[PDB]
Amino acid sequence: PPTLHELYD
Amino acid sequence: PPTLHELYDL
Amino acid sequence: PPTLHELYDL
Amino acid sequence: NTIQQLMMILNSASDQPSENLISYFNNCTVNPKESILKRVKDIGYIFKEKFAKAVGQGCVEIGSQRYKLGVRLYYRVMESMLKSEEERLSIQNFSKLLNDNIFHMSLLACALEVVMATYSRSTGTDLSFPWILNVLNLKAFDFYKVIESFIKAEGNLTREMIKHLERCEHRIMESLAWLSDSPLFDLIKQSKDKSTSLSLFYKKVYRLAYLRLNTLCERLLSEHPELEHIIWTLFQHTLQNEYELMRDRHLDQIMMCSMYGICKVKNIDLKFKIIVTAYKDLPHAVQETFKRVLIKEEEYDSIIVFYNSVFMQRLKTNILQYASTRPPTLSPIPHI
Amino acid sequence: NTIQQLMMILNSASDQPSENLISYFNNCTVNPKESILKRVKDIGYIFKEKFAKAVGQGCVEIGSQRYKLGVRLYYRVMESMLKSEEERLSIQNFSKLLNDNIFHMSLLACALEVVMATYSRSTGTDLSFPWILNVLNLKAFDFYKVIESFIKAEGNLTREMIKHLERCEHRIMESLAWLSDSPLFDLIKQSKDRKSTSLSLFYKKVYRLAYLRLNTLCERLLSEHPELEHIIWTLFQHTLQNEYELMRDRHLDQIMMCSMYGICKVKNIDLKFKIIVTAYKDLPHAVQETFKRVLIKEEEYDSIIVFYNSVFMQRLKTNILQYASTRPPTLSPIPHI
Repeated sequence: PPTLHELYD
Repeated sequence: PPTLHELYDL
Repeated sequence: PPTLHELYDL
Repeated sequence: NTIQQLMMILNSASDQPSENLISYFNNCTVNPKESILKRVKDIGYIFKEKFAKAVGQGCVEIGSQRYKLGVRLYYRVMESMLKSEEERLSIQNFSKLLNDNIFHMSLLACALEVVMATYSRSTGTDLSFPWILNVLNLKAFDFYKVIESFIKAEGNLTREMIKHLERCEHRIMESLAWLSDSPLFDLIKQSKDKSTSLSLFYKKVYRLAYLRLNTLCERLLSEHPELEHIIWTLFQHTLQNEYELMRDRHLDQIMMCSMYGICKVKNIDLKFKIIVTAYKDLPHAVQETFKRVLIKEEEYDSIIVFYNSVFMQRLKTNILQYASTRPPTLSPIPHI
Repeated sequence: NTIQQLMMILNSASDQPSENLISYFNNCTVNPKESILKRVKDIGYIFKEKFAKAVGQGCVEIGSQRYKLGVRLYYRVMESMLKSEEERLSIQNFSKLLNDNIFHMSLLACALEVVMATYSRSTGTDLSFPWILNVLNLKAFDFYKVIESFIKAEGNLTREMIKHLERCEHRIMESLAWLSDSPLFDLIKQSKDRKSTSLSLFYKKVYRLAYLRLNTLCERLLSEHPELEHIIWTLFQHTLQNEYELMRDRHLDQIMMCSMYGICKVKNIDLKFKIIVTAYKDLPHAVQETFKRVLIKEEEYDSIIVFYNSVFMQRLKTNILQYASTRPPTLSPIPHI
């Protein structure tokens, strides 16, 4: 994945 | 259940 | 006077 | 069996140890009898005053009587546990156990819990778990040690009482035992720098953790059956090797972050909103568990902020291993 | 140092742990702060009620204030002790110690002892040692562990306070630590069946006390047989180390006198128990009950001669015969200072 971060909420 | 000896490291 | 570690087997 | 049957037994029971119990005390290398009698008396002072503070100043004598029922249950179960231990090992080797203030406080707290929870079902004020821990200055992890043995020792417990104590055990396993004041962390450190009790505890945590993971995976990841074992592997390694992430946090938070992390590296679309919505369906799940999660100091925020800032901080490189050419060796499934 | 100086310090002191103390707590792997605060509050319940039982129902508030002074001394000494421990080891490794209920109860009991003994000198009901042990459900052996460290930690104790705590220590070493309810026996068993720095420390203190008392009696009684002291010490020492069950619910001095008496018998030197016993009563804190009332079996008490003949000898007959043997055992080193 480009990022493991959750970009929501 | 385990023994009291086990639960108390005895 | 001994250390507290000695007195408490630590 | 019924509430009334147990309560009749306790109302008929003696306030003092039986001759059998006294026999056990007298066979110890260090005689615990006086410590045990005085501890019961002293805790009586504390209990009745804290009970009156909680329920009303006119309730001191009711509190005294409820304490007495607790003590009677404590002596009954103590004798039963000792009989069982002697039978199982074919010897009395009880001095270290019976002179352990923490064993006695945990057993008495468990007896008092059965009493408090039974009265708190009926009536005003709820004195059910964890109230008794604060009353007695007893840590959750210590209380945990006696629960299974207590259940086995008192054959007159109702199904509802047993279920309650099992619920208490689960709350301890999932969060209370992991608070910063918990003896658990010194036990982990002692082992990491060894403990049969540490092993037993972890075995029980793994089973609870896995069962909860399985329920979520069967609802969310039906299409991707391979994921559960991999998520379990991250989850289990995190509990074993990155236990500081559990400090002042909750088993289920680590669970949901493990689920999110693995799916993320496996190129599978599963946002937290979806996990969280399914989570609140778990038998005893509360929303606060994902809405209010410790980040740094006294700062709390959503499970997503915890995931993005703390969980991934610590485990980013560990998670990336799962998508690499050499994924970590998968953790065994806890049986039962 | 004066009583007033110490009591002024305590009256000005905080009821709560200092910032320094809280820092020590926060640096522990397991945070002990809530346990420590709650333990102080809970024991306050117990103390003030037992104080009123002992002194009169109208004295609850006085008991409460005396308890507060003890808690203040407890925090003062705890912080001093921790500062010392950190300095000496160059590290804080305080979690196991600070989460030990028995450490706190011993330290709190010792602080309360200083307070109780100070008020009990002046006015009355005597609440001096061992009253506080019974109040707190604390064993003598556990109390013992903090005494020397407590004295070091509080530079404002009077000479009288120090002497009193040292007397408490001696009473614990000579008998209280050897009662059947004493954790000492599980510590011994653990070591005999399998190590303990605390056990070694305690024994070395007991050996010094034992020897110094033995040396006094030998100077007075056996001056024309100077070789006997070292031999009697050897029996005495080996009995304490290897036949420790003889000490259970008994007194260091009974073992001392029986060792003297037994060696003299095997070395064919007179020394009647009457002579030993008459010299014994001249020891600083010696009491007649110690040789008049000695535990034999179960809860039967009789004279020291009866103990020697039916219990002591029964256990040590073979060992004593070795001292009149062609190859006696190696003699035990004399304790340092």
